[PDB]
Amino acid sequence: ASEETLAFQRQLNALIGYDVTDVSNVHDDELEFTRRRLVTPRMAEVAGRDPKLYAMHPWVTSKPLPEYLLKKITNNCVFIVIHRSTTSQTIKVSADDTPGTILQSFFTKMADFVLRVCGRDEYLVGETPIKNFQWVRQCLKNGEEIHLVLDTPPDPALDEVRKELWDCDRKFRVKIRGIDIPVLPRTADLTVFVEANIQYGQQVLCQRRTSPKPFTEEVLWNVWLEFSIKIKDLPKGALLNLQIYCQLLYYVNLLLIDHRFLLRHGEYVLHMWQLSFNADKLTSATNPDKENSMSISILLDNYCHPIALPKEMPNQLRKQLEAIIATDPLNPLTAEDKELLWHFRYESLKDPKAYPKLFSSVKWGQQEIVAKTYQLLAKREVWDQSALDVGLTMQLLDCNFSDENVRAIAVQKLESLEDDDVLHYLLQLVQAVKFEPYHDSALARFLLKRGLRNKRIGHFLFWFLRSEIAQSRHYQQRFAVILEAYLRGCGTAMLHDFTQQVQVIDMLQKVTIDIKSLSAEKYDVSSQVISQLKQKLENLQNLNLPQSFRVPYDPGLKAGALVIEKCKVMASKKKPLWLEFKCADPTALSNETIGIIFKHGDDLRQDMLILQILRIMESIWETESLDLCLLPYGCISTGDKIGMIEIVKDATTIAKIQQSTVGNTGAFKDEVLSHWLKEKCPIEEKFQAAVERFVYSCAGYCVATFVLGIGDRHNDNIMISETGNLFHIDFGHINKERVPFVLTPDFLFVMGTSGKKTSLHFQKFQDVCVKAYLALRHHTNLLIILFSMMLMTGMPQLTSKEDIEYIRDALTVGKSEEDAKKYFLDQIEVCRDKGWTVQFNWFLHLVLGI
Ligand SMILES: O=c1cc(N2CCOCC2)oc2c(-c3ccccc3)cccc12
Repeated sequence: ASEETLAFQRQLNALIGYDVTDVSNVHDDELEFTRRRLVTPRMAEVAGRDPKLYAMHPWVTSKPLPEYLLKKITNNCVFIVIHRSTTSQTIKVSADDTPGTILQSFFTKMADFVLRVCGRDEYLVGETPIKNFQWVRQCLKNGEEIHLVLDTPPDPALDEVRKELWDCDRKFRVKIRGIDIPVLPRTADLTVFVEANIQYGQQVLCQRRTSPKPFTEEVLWNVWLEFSIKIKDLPKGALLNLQIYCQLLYYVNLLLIDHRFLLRHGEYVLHMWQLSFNADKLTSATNPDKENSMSISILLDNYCHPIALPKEMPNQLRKQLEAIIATDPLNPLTAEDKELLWHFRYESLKDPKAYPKLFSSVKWGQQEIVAKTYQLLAKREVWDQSALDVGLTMQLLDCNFSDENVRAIAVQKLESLEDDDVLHYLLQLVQAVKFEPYHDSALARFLLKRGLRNKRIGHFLFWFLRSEIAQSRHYQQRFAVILEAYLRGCGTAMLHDFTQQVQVIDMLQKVTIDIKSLSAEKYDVSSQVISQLKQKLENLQNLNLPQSFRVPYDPGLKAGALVIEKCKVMASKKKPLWLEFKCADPTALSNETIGIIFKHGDDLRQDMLILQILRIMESIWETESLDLCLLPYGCISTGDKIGMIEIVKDATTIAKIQQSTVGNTGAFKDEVLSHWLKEKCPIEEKFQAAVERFVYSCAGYCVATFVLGIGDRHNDNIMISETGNLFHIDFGHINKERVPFVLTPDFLFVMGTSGKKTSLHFQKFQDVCVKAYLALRHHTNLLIILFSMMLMTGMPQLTSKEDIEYIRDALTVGKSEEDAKKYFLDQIEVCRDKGWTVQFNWFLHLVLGI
């Protein structure tokens, strides 16, 4: 109430990018209600987290040491280098030593502090073997030395937190007064009607319409729509989905039972959303644009105040039930399916992998059945004792499930995840909040909790939520609330860092878009815009631009001043900015700059989402002991059609390589690529390792790009580094010739296949591909749900079942390893037939605008 907290709220909203306090666009107090109930889990988390380990955010894994890593360590002994002001000595110890033992034994080698990584804010502290430290492992895989500088621990005082019924059997019914819209489309003579639906888990319980009338600024009806489902049957989380067809054009939703288990009555003037299926169609939020959006007026039974108060087998038949429990996640169920599935509730409760199927066979539209379902969840021994399955858990948090308890059990198994895992899945869990029927939920609380309990998670949770608040008006309110609750308990240091980051970004957002303004339809990096570019950075770098700030996609990296010289404007289409900074950390064991790219034009949430499935993929290969050398570079969506991207050093586009050894034409030489790498690394040893890198990097992207359904793209959207690593890029948007994945002649060439014959490295390729293509099939269900969620919360279009199903054909579900093994190796053949065919077509399409 004072001026203190008042100003505090002011800045909080500036970091969120939305005024959470705002109450102009709401028909109830669910938001504020949610802000208050979060205050508890927040404070409860702040108090329970050790200030020390928290301030140092140790990054560890309790997973085994992979086969490819176990291969490098020589008899439980690793070499590390410790630094201290010019002084540098190497000490080899067992991979099982504790960071304390590394110090205790240190003091007794040469005649209070902590071991940090040189150039990064990464501390190796805690009761864990040095082998369980991600950094340590990263160095091993890349075959790099482990240089650590001994300095003083960060004062855990910098993370200080500031001062703090079922008897109304009457049928349900709702009256539609009329829809209103200030202006209508040019093409007149239209017909429209209101379709009122009783939704739940995306399935329709009941449906009613109105008499189709001509389309005009005002279209009254004053018609009562009486449904069938009794008020006693309305389940918590049911939505009254009101829609309008002309084709569906506008839609709006409203929870029938509020956050207090009360019914909904009274008059309502809901401002609808327009349609350009997907997460947005499910939002309870109303459209803020009240001066241009279509509105609708309704009325709910002005009754009293109802309150939904809180609560042997024929062997052969079995074989039938099982055939369902073993059915892929995409194949729907039939009448008999659910009926047969339901009847044997307790028998289907013995196998976890059946829950998704079982719970979707429930008639939530019947109060009786719901009550029984909960009786089932009473004895969850079989579930609570089951081993966590992220795949399965996810399946319960999608659009198909709107029941609190059901979803709550999924969230309940997530609690079992260690910080390392929470980070692999963070993006998808954050996107899953969109399927929650209320703003306050088990999942919303779980993200808050885990964010406040670890700085890394908290860091990415900030950015992920922030991207949705800045771009999504459908969910920003709910997300603005979840963020606030996080910024109110992350500490004063993090609160400060986020400020520096937001500041730097906002200042670079202006340039990025102000520079693109000059020439857009014709890529011509003017000689004047070059001087005008460096010049703008000059104004910013004056004293308003934060000297130092953490790189959003790589929190451990601290960026300093801008190396204005190396900064430029890429001669691309959307004219992105190529910036470079110095590493703010003076203990950095190098001088290399930090490259960051700012682009406008492409939706960077897609790239974000895509790069994340990749991380998961690499992780999956880790379990099956495999390394494909993917390079999922950092990418963060910051706002509408804009964000940053990590810059991979010593890397070039595969097209530019052909456009230099040949020219700006479509004639592609097969030996060009190899000639490039050879002259890049004269040292035979490097070239010998660079060629093998390609073999793996190339294979790795071929499988991932295929399963994801994005293997067919131009040559310019693909890169290779001077170390031989090939990696795809720019995932903005993605009768004729087609190809499964890019495996051009110049690639095969570098593998030995100078023509259409087998080779040494080439055989290694096919061996690794198939090998990785199988490692992913073991996680078919996990990929299905991910690919499925990604399309519902990452694609502007109204993706359908046909869209998701592709993932099922790519993974060849229902087949044996043999059939699948050959299937993949044949796709590799489809590429051997096209050769340069496809690439040449992409050249005619993009370059020649044909
Ligand atoms: O999204 C993108 C990611 C990248 N990357 C990935 C990380 O390392 C640096 C290159 O590069 C892009 C380029 C580009 C810049 C310089 C040279 C060639 C191409 C043009 C347009 C979009 C992207």
